[PDB]
Amino acid sequence: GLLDGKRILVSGIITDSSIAFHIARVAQEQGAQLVLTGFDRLRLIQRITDRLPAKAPLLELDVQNEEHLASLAGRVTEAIGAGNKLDGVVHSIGFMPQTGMGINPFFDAPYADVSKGIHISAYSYASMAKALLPIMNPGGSIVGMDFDPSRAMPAYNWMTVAKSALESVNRFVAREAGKYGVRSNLVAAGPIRTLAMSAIVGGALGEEAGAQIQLLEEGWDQRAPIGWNMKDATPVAKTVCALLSDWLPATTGDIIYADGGAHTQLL
Amino acid sequence: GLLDGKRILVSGIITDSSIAFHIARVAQEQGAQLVLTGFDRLRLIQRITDRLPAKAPLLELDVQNEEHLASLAGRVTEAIGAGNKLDGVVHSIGFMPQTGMGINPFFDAPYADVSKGIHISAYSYASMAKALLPIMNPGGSIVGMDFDPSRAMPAYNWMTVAKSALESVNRFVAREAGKYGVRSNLVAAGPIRTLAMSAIVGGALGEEAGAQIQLLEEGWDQRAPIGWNMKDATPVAKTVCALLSDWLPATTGDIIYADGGAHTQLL
Amino acid sequence: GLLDGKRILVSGIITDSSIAFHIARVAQEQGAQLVLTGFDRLRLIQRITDRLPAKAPLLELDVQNEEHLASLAGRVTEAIGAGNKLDGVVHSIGFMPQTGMGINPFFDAPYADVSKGIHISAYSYASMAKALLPIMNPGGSIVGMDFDPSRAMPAYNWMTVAKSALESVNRFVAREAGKYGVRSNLVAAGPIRTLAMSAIVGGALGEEAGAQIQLLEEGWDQRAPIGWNMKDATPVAKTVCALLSDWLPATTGDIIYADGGAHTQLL
Amino acid sequence: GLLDGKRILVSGIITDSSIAFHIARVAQEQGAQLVLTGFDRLRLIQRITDRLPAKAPLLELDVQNEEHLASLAGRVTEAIGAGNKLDGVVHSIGFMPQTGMGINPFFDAPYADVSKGIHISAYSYASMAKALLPIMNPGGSIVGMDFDPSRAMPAYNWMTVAKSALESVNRFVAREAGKYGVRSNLVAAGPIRTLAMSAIVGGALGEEAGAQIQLLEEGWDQRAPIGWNMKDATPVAKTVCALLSDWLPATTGDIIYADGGAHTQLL
Ligand SMILES: NC(=O)C1=CN([C@@H]2O[C@H](COP(=O)(O)OP(=O)(O)OC[C@H]3O[C@@H](n4cnc5c(N)ncnc54)[C@H](O)[C@@H]3O)[C@@H](O)[C@H]2O)C=CC1
Ligand SMILES: NC(=O)C1=CN([C@@H]2O[C@H](COP(=O)(O)OP(=O)(O)OC[C@H]3O[C@@H](n4cnc5c(N)ncnc54)[C@H](O)[C@@H]3O)[C@@H](O)[C@H]2O)C=CC1
Ligand SMILES: NC(=O)C1=CN([C@@H]2O[C@H](COP(=O)(O)OP(=O)(O)OC[C@H]3O[C@@H](n4cnc5c(N)ncnc54)[C@H](O)[C@@H]3O)[C@@H](O)[C@H]2O)C=CC1
Ligand SMILES: NC(=O)C1=CN([C@@H]2O[C@H](COP(=O)(O)OP(=O)(O)OC[C@H]3O[C@@H](n4cnc5c(N)ncnc54)[C@H](O)[C@@H]3O)[C@@H](O)[C@H]2O)C=CC1
Repeated sequence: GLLDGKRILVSGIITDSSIAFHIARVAQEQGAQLVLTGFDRLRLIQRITDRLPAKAPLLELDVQNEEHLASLAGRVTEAIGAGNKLDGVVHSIGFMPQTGMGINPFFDAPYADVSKGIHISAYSYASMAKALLPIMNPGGSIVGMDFDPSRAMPAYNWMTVAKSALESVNRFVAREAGKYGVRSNLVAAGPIRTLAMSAIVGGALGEEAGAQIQLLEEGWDQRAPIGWNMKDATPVAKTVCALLSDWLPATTGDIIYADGGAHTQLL
Repeated sequence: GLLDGKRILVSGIITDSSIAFHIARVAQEQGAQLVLTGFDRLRLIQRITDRLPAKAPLLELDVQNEEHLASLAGRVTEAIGAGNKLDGVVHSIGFMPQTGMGINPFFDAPYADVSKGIHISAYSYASMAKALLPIMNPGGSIVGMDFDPSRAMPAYNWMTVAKSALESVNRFVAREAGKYGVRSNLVAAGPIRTLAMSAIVGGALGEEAGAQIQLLEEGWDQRAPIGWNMKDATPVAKTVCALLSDWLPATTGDIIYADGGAHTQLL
Repeated sequence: GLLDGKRILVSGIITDSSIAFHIARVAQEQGAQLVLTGFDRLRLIQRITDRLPAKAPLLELDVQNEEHLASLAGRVTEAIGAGNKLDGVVHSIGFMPQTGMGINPFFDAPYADVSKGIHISAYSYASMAKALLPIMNPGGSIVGMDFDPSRAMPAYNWMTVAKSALESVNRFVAREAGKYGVRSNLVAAGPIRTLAMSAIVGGALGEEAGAQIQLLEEGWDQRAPIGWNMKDATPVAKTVCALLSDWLPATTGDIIYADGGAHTQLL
Repeated sequence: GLLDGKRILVSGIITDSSIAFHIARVAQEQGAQLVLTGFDRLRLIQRITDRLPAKAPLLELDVQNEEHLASLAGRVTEAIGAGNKLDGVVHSIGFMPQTGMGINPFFDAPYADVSKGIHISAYSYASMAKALLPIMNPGGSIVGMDFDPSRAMPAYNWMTVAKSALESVNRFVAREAGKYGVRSNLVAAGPIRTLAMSAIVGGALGEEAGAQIQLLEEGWDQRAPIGWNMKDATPVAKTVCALLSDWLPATTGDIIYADGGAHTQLL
């Protein structure tokens, strides 16, 4: 298995359509031993993760909670056993208040909302690395989830800004992680029909936002030389596993695009 | 003159070595009528700006102050006269708390500090555009100051992250500004020996941070095919004026590099 | 005038819808004294350039002709007067054989064709700089015309490759030009309905190629936050003049996007 | 094994310090069945490849030889057996005449030399894909070797231009390869001390070129958050294997940086 014997923390499972659910599933299929972290609805997440091919301890982690972070590494050490360290960390956490997205005018997002979004979506990549690098093995890998923010787009608004911040954070995290013999990288995924995405497409953030995202999705598959299946998170999970593996050992502070190649094509 | 008859708001003068001081001076040399905005030390800024080739009304603008922003356009209209609108807006505002920079470990910057930095340095580009676009003429130009954050670097830490955010914000601001027939662009300047920069070089944020920035500056001039004079903000002021002019009329959501060409060269 | 007193060589006029025709016209409107170079059909080009606001000596330059290049600087010196040097050079030259474009399969372009295309479209940027830098003044500016090749696109095929090469060449030209106190930059223009473009849209390189380019043009204006008018080369001519001016004095080895901001927007 | 059962053509072995030698070795260690191609010195290459963990048919391929390419797929089919197709293709071919590199002035490289360099180094990526895609399986992977040309650098001169062309070609190859369910990607490696590199460092292309490359190598390891060992091609071979695998299944027309993360860091 690709991740045989590796111990890997996977954050960001909330439903069985979470990208992190698929990351966790593929990692397990590939021999990894997981510790999961979950935000807020731990009973729900436990029930969801019961469906993973293997049992995995689930730890509460609200990335905005200083104490959760301060206790994180001890709790993980408790879960994987004293003397054992993590080989991988998957950050699959993102949030932006509604005012920072969709048809709420870009200018109308109050900074408190944007800040909370950037906190959860960007800064927490650094928070997590800070918490976990002390308990990571040399040759370890931190992976976060990105959505290519190099160009502006409708609807994603301040979440795109948050991702721009995240990409910058990742480069700094790589500098820190390198001290530990650890890589830090993002996977920039194509659009995936998670519950939230489906809700946006269905107009939850305004009809025009829904229409634009639908157009975005369609254009993505069109541009993607190998196509893009927004209903299938597996290619993205595999890519995350690729980075968690020993097979990209010279790649760090970097972004791997698991988007069907859409970003390399204009039309 | 390049900016003859144009009315332009210039934020960010704090000392006579502020990049915005030079932007204001060059703009005036080029025929622009200025409104200045200043943060906090208005008496100081007035005295500094007395040295500009022309008188310019100075308005208080704390970009974190909602009321300042809410009143901004009325105050500007008051200053330039009812029925007159702005042709240009220069955002030359940046701040990051000390914990977000220098030898304070990257991981040790508390999010409240980072957030304040991103507020002033990134989000305020959107705040300013929100406040001023209603009083900007078609063919207008918003320009913000950038420091190329595409690669991580020592010492600049969360300010680089803030600039990554700013670049993303600028692309969204362009979408909004385009509705007004207004361009929005950043000038990514090479390093300029402002007071703060000199202080960092002198070790104000730690000796190693100072040493790294010094190396950064030296490498910049070396890489720059036309050299880079960190003691001369004029080439950057001119570039900002170029964007404020009618001479880059098809450029928006974009970044103009006024850095000696350093970013185009590896070594 | 923006280019008052500057002496500027403008290559690439072939018809009155040549981007270089508009560059030459705007430069003249802005006070520049021009020397034109023309390829092959000098009688035609003379007649076309008779329409420029001012007379300009026209010199033959086949960029693939070593002797033309070897004699170029002497001929220019002859035209502008001994003791006078150029302040600006505009490279607005591009060609790719039909096999390298349109619906001719990408794989089917014979290398001899591609090579000729890269010769005229990329290498000649270096050839021209080699020929002219000895007769350029400090503070001079070389500008070439680019079409953003960072992402692949239908129909443009090997011309996109040629532009990728050109952008790389420009960065090297900047290193050389910097020795002379000369900047070297590209303007990446949006699509302009030159005769050739109109012919491609009309199906000259295959119906599907025509259909794709039409879609490309439509998407460009849609994405452009300030719109894009493919029938108007003036915004691009102005941008070239901006780079020929003293107003981007710290920009070199670089690309200025005169494309309505289209490249900064995904959708 | 990562590449278990996959049939993969590996071009570009010339010595046991060829990056392709290490790609071939790692691929074999990972279960791949190889067909090798070799240029010119087939007796030498056979003797070199005798050292690979497994036997592999060696086929002559001069990428500038139309007949070699025209016969290539039949010869490969002969070697792997009728009814069997390739799963992977590794392009590890590069050449630039001396005049296009080192201290030979950039402007002094005759186009015939540059063209030959671009032919072998860029166009041949398309030639190889053209030859081999008809005999590649869905889910296949074409990988070429890149050296990040996004910024100009000393000494590499027209080879950097060739790599810029190659990166553009790769994006087009992805469009074609996608029709076959095949990915096309580049690995941008850090500098590797191949024989040629060592010769350049030793001054084979001029002392200043040697000095600059040495500085380049040193800076690379310094910038690389996880360091860079130019004497070790394994991390790059592994990265190529990662792309040949099923583990980056949504990545195409893309560049994977196996450079220690050096390109993500300024200083
Ligand atoms: N769905 C899509 O189209 C794409 C999503 N992404 C990114 O993938 C990552 C995963 O999101 P998805 O799986 O799409 O959605 P999701 O909603 O399944 O996952 C987001 C996760 O973030 C967690 N989260 C929110 N606030 C948190 C906090 N304070 N502390 C800890 N965790 C918190 C949520 O509990 C949830 O598990 C995010 O970074 C997202 O931006 C990237 C590209 C595309
Ligand atoms: N000095 C350098 O090397 C470079 C600086 N820059 C950027 O140029 C811009 C101008 O900075 P400099 O002239 O270098 O330094 P500066 O310190 O002269 O200017 C920064 C300005 O930001 C203003 N500011 C801070 N907080 C504010 C708030 N809450 N509201 C309104 N204004 C506030 C300050 O009053 C000051 O006028 C900044 O965006 C900076 O990041 C960009 C590239 C290089
Ligand atoms: N039309 C468009 O949509 C865009 C064009 N460009 C570029 O702008 C530049 C100008 O082209 P356009 O004005 O569009 O077309 P054009 O056909 O008016 O100009 C191309 C010029 O290249 C010259 N040329 C061709 N072979 C030559 C040789 N061996 N020696 C000297 N000159 C030679 C032609 O004589 C012609 O004057 C080209 O680099 C083109 O790629 C860039 C972006 C968009
Ligand atoms: N050594 C380095 O620092 C780096 C090299 N690369 C690239 O890696 C690839 C492999 O080169 P290296 O292993 O470094 O050197 P190498 O000299 O071992 O390999 C180059 C190969 O190109 C082949 N070649 C040359 N002309 C050919 C033709 N007409 N037909 C077929 N093959 C031909 C040579 O026979 C040789 O096998 C090249 O694309 C090179 O640019 C990329 C990054 C760094």
